Amino acid sequence: EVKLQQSGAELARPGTSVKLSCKASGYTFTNYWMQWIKQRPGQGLEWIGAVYPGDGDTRFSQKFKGKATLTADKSSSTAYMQLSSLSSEDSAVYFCARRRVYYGSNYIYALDYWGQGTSVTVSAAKTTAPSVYPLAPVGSSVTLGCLVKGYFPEPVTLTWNSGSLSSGVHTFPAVLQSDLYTLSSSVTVTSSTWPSQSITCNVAHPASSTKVDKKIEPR
Amino acid sequence: DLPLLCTLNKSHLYIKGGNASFKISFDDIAVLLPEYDVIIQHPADMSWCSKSDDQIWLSQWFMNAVGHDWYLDPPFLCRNRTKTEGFIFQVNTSKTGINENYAKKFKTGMHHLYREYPDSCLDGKLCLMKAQPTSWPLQCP
Amino acid sequence: DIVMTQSQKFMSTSIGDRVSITCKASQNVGSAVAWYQQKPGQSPKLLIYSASNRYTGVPDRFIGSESGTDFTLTISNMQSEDLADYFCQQYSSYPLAFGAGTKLELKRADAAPTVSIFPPSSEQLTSGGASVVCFLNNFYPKDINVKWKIDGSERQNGVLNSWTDQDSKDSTYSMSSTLTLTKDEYERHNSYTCEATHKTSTSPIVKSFNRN
Ligand SMILES: *[C@@H]1O[C@H](CO)[C@@H](O[C@@H]2O[C@H](CO)[C@@H](O)[C@H](O)[C@H]2NC(C)=O)[C@H](O)[C@H]1NC(C)=O
Ligand SMILES: *[C@@H]1O[C@H](CO)[C@@H](O)[C@H](O)[C@H]1NC(C)=O
Ligand SMILES: [Cl-]
Repeated sequence: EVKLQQSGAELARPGTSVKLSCKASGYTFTNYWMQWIKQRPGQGLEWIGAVYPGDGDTRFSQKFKGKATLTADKSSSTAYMQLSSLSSEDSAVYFCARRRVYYGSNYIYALDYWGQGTSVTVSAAKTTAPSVYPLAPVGSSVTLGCLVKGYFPEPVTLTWNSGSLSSGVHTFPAVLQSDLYTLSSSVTVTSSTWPSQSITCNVAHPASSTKVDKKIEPR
Repeated sequence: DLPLLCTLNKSHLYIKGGNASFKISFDDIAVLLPEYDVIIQHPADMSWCSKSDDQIWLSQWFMNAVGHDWYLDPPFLCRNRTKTEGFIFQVNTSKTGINENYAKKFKTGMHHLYREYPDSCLDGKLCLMKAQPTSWPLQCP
Repeated sequence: DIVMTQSQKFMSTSIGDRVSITCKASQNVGSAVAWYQQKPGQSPKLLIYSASNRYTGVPDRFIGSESGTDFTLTISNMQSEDLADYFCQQYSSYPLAFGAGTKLELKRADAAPTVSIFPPSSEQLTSGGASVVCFLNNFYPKDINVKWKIDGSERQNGVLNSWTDQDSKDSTYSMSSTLTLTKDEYERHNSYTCEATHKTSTSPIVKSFNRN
């Protein structure tokens, strides 16, 4: 069966380089050009370029010339993409996909198989545990919050009452700003639910090996 | 002496000349481009297309047989012999824009060359002829 | 290079409706056009190739069509599982080019956001930081604008915004807006306001507190 297996998540400092890999299985590696595509958070697909493993011939999008270096190792059936002089604009998910070498009209020349994607995050930060702040109100329902700031890298696992309070919860996607992440979550309950019953925000950050509980107390 | 021509299923076209044997394909894939490949403006420019005298000879014969004017007609393309992806030459047969006149000349040449030329280049559509090596089909003469 | 100009970045649809997504090639590419479907966190999947051919296992409801340089992807009857991103692509020649993409979202009744404001926590102030948080929850449609005002003056610097994707159950959207200052900068002002502009109201929804 045809499979394209990409290397794991990358964390890199600004101005450095990373080399992403895409290992092909179940087909003749040399009958295909390996394509590379970038996808920035919440944005579309952007074609980077392709490599032919037979002799390493390349094709690029004009924008990525001087940014991406494309190689392939026929022996290991692996294509590589090196991204140089890394900046914040390089933080994205990168996919590999295959496209058949042309041999008459009766093949599909679209990108039929794709890798699972590789995440690249550019930041000057070292592994940093988050600061977790309980947000108590300043009706029929009450909204409480939890603010998670100054951490790196992703992910953090945020739950309310160890996940027993799941309805009326909004956990927002983490945002990277000035090399560190911020994440926030709100929980809405009836006026009869809180503060009579205790509500605590739980935050786990495995990268820093930290687990923090913050009980929401009236101001 | 004269190269052998074959049509299978009234759509798959072939040509054989000595040790060289090609399949002739027509579709919208622009495999070669003047930015990347060898521009052919004189028959001698084809020395860069292959290390094989027979592949060069058959390509030049085909182009002469369809009435190509090496100097006045639009140039065509081939992959540089130093590349390993494979021998190939590409002619633009698009019946559109500035190429229309040449596409009609090519169509005429193909109708004279092949007994039943099954013309697949639609009016106004991108259509590129690619000639690639293939084993001479078993059902061919 | 050939460029693919895709129709609308966002389309509101109803389940069972006929939906059409269009793409325009900058030059003739014959029929060498593909359509891809992508769901969040997944790889894109090939739907259509050669402008109108359905790829392996693609259901009948996905119809690709062409007219010169105009390409169309039609979903004859949109199913719940069809809410996703769609991308056209030309593959006639290198460089390959993708359309900018179209996200199909679900139509539902308009809903005003529920707005909640939170002054900095005692713990954050102790550490020298001051974040003011505004949640704008369960609204529809997705377009919303949040303006931070400090003593009636608009503030742009130090704002961090985050948006949820369309909720799977109630089809609403939510947003979080965090204004971060130093404790010293925070103590130099009194009134903190987050104002939300949404089509459900002709006047902004205003949530405010005074530091003093
Ligand atoms: C076919 O490819 C070769 C490269 O393999 C081209 O030769 C090079 O030409 C440059 C000048 O443009 C020289 O500086 C290099 O030393 C050459 N390299 C080699 C390995 O010979 C050749 O010009 C190409 N043919 C055409 C017609 O473009
Ligand atoms: C052309 O001839 C050479 C030997 O002279 C041979 O290696 C090659 O395979 C021949 N071409 C084909 C397609 O048979
Ligand atoms: Cl269906």
